[PDB]
This record gives sequence, C-alpha cells and structure tokens, in this order.
Amino acid sequence: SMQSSKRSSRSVEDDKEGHLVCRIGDWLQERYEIVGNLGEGTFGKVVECLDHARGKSQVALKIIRNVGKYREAARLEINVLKKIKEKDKENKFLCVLMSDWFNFHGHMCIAFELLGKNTFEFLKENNFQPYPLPHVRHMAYQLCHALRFLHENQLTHTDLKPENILFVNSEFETLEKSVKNTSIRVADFGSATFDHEHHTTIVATRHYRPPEVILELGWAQPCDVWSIGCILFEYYRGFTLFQTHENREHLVMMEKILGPIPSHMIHRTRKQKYFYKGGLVWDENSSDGRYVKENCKPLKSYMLQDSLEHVQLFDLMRRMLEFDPAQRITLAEALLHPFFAGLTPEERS
Ligand SMILES: CCN1/C(=C/C(C)=O)Sc2ccc(OC)cc21
Ligand SMILES: [Cl-]
Repeated sequence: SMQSSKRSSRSVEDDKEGHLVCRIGDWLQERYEIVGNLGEGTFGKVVECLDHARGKSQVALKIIRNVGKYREAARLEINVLKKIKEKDKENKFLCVLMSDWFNFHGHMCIAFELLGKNTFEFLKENNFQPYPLPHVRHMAYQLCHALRFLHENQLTHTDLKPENILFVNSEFETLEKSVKNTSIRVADFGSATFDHEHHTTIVATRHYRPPEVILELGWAQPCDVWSIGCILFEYYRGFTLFQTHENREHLVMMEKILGPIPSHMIHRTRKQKYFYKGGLVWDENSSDGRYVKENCKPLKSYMLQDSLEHVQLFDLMRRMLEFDPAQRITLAEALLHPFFAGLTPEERS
C-alpha cells in the first residue's frame, strides 16, 4: 500500500539472513518504489520498482544481502557492467546493463530496465513446444551480435543459458504461442571474465558447458560459442541437447552426437581416468548405456524439416559445437554464415 518516500527510505532493518526487511510500497533513495517481486535467491532479492526520478518507468532492482561474499560478488558484477557500458556508450550490443547502482545500508543494489520473460520461461509457458526456425534464426543472430562485441573487447560471459536471455517484450499471439517480437537481450554478467583475469576452473551451467572446461584444458571466448550452440538446439527442439549431470556420461553424449574428441584433447587432460587406450570408458549395456544409446543420436538426426534453412541451422550448430575450441567458429565468422541470409532486412538491421 502507498507510503511516503523520505519516511520509507530512512525506516530500515535486516533480518537474521542479512536480507533487507521490506515489502510492496517501501522506497529506496527517495526514488525507487517497490511494486512487486521478480525473483529471489542466496544472493538477495530482485523487486520490481517504479523509478520516480524517470517518469515512474519500471526497473528490476537487485537487492543483495548484507553478507560479505554476496556484497563482493555484486561489486565485481558492477565493475564488469561499468566496463561494458563504457565500451557501448549507446547500447547497440543488446546487453542488459545497469541504469543505477548504490549501497543501501550495506545492501548493494543494482537497477536494470525491466524487460519480459526469459527464453526458458516463454518455452516452459508454451509446454516446451519449440520456437519456429525464423525465431531461432533472429535470436541466433542477436546472440552472435551481442557476444561478438564482448569477445572482441577481451570478455567472455561464461554462463550463457536460456534463463539469461530475455525478450524485450514477451507478448505473444496464439496461431502454440508465438512471441510477437523476437528482440532479446543478454543478462547476468556476474561470472564474466576478461582475458587477463584469473579464469575459475569450472564455468557455465552443466547443459551449456564445453568439453575444454570438463577436461580442464583452459577456456576463453569459444566457451560462449559452445553454450550458444546448445541454446540454439534447445530453442529448436525445446529440450536440452545434453540431458546429463556427470562429466564422463556428458563426454560420451558429445561423442554419440558430434563424433570423436580430438586425440590431443584426450592426451592433454589430467582426467585420464575417463579414458582407456585413448577411448572413453563407457558400458553400452548398463542402464545409462541403454538410455544414452536410445536417446543420443548424430546431431543431424534432430532436424525437424529437410529444407535448406534447416540444413543451414544444423551446419552453424555443428560449427559452434566443434570439440576443439581453436577450430570452433568465432561469432565474427558465425555472423557471415549463410544461415543468416534468411533474416528479414528488419531483423538484419
Ligand atoms: C529476476 C530477473 N532479473 C534479474 C535477476 C538477477 C539474478 O540478476 S536481473 C533482471 C533485469 C531485467 C529484468 O527484466 C524482467 C529481470 C531481471
Ligand atoms: Cl579426480
């Protein structure tokens, strides 16, 4: 219910978890009026606010717990978001960057422009009926465009997944639900790592994680290209390419679907226990063996239609899913792939 901004903004306390005790109608900075809850987690809470210094426009305000490790992780996210903003003065490269950040009584707070549903939540709301190829194509183009910019500015996202890709507007027609506008933005730069910085060993979410990270061979921009390839497959079929929670099984799935791992990646890994005489150790006859052999087929076998536009998609996905990160297509190269000849002039600009 409605409260005054000066009063609400100074009336403040935390709970035993170091969350800010707040509810709908509370204010921050005599500026942000809380009108809803967007999400929550170990880090803190995300609340929808009206921004009264900007005609009451909607924002997603992330409010971090009064806990040191979450405070410090947010400070890093903020420093990445500042560096991206300073490289993209005018926001041509489709990242969800901050509109504001401040320290509210030990709470790091980060404001973002409020966008629509993420590409996972839209798919779930459609009963996991996949995106039509034209939408996959436009979305593919935008991901390539966004990450290419970051990549050529010595940055790697490391955690691209459908939940971190947002529709500017997720309003839909019923034809299956079909989004009216396929414009997307790339979110969640908390893990993003510059070329010169320490690379944490295990990056990406399981389904989107490339072989060089599983085998601990060193990772860079190509990690994001593998993630994008997995994302395009899931947009196109509506289920993840790699339905697994264990490295050995995951690598076997990669072989069943993409062909053999290059021998020099097997030779270089510390993870020798996954291999015997240079081949993956795997029981074809076990319960998991039977499941993988029935469910994990060559990548081309997942095509829904045979027309050229579908061949072009599957060829680009093959290139984004090359085992050897040195041989994997770059996003600069991907943008020249003939799959993108199919974009409308409107999508292409
Ligand atoms: C909770 C979603 N959410 C965020 C979540 C985290 C963990 O950061 S950041 C964000 C930005 C825009 C938005 O539009 C809808 C939503 C949004
Ligand atoms: Cl080990």
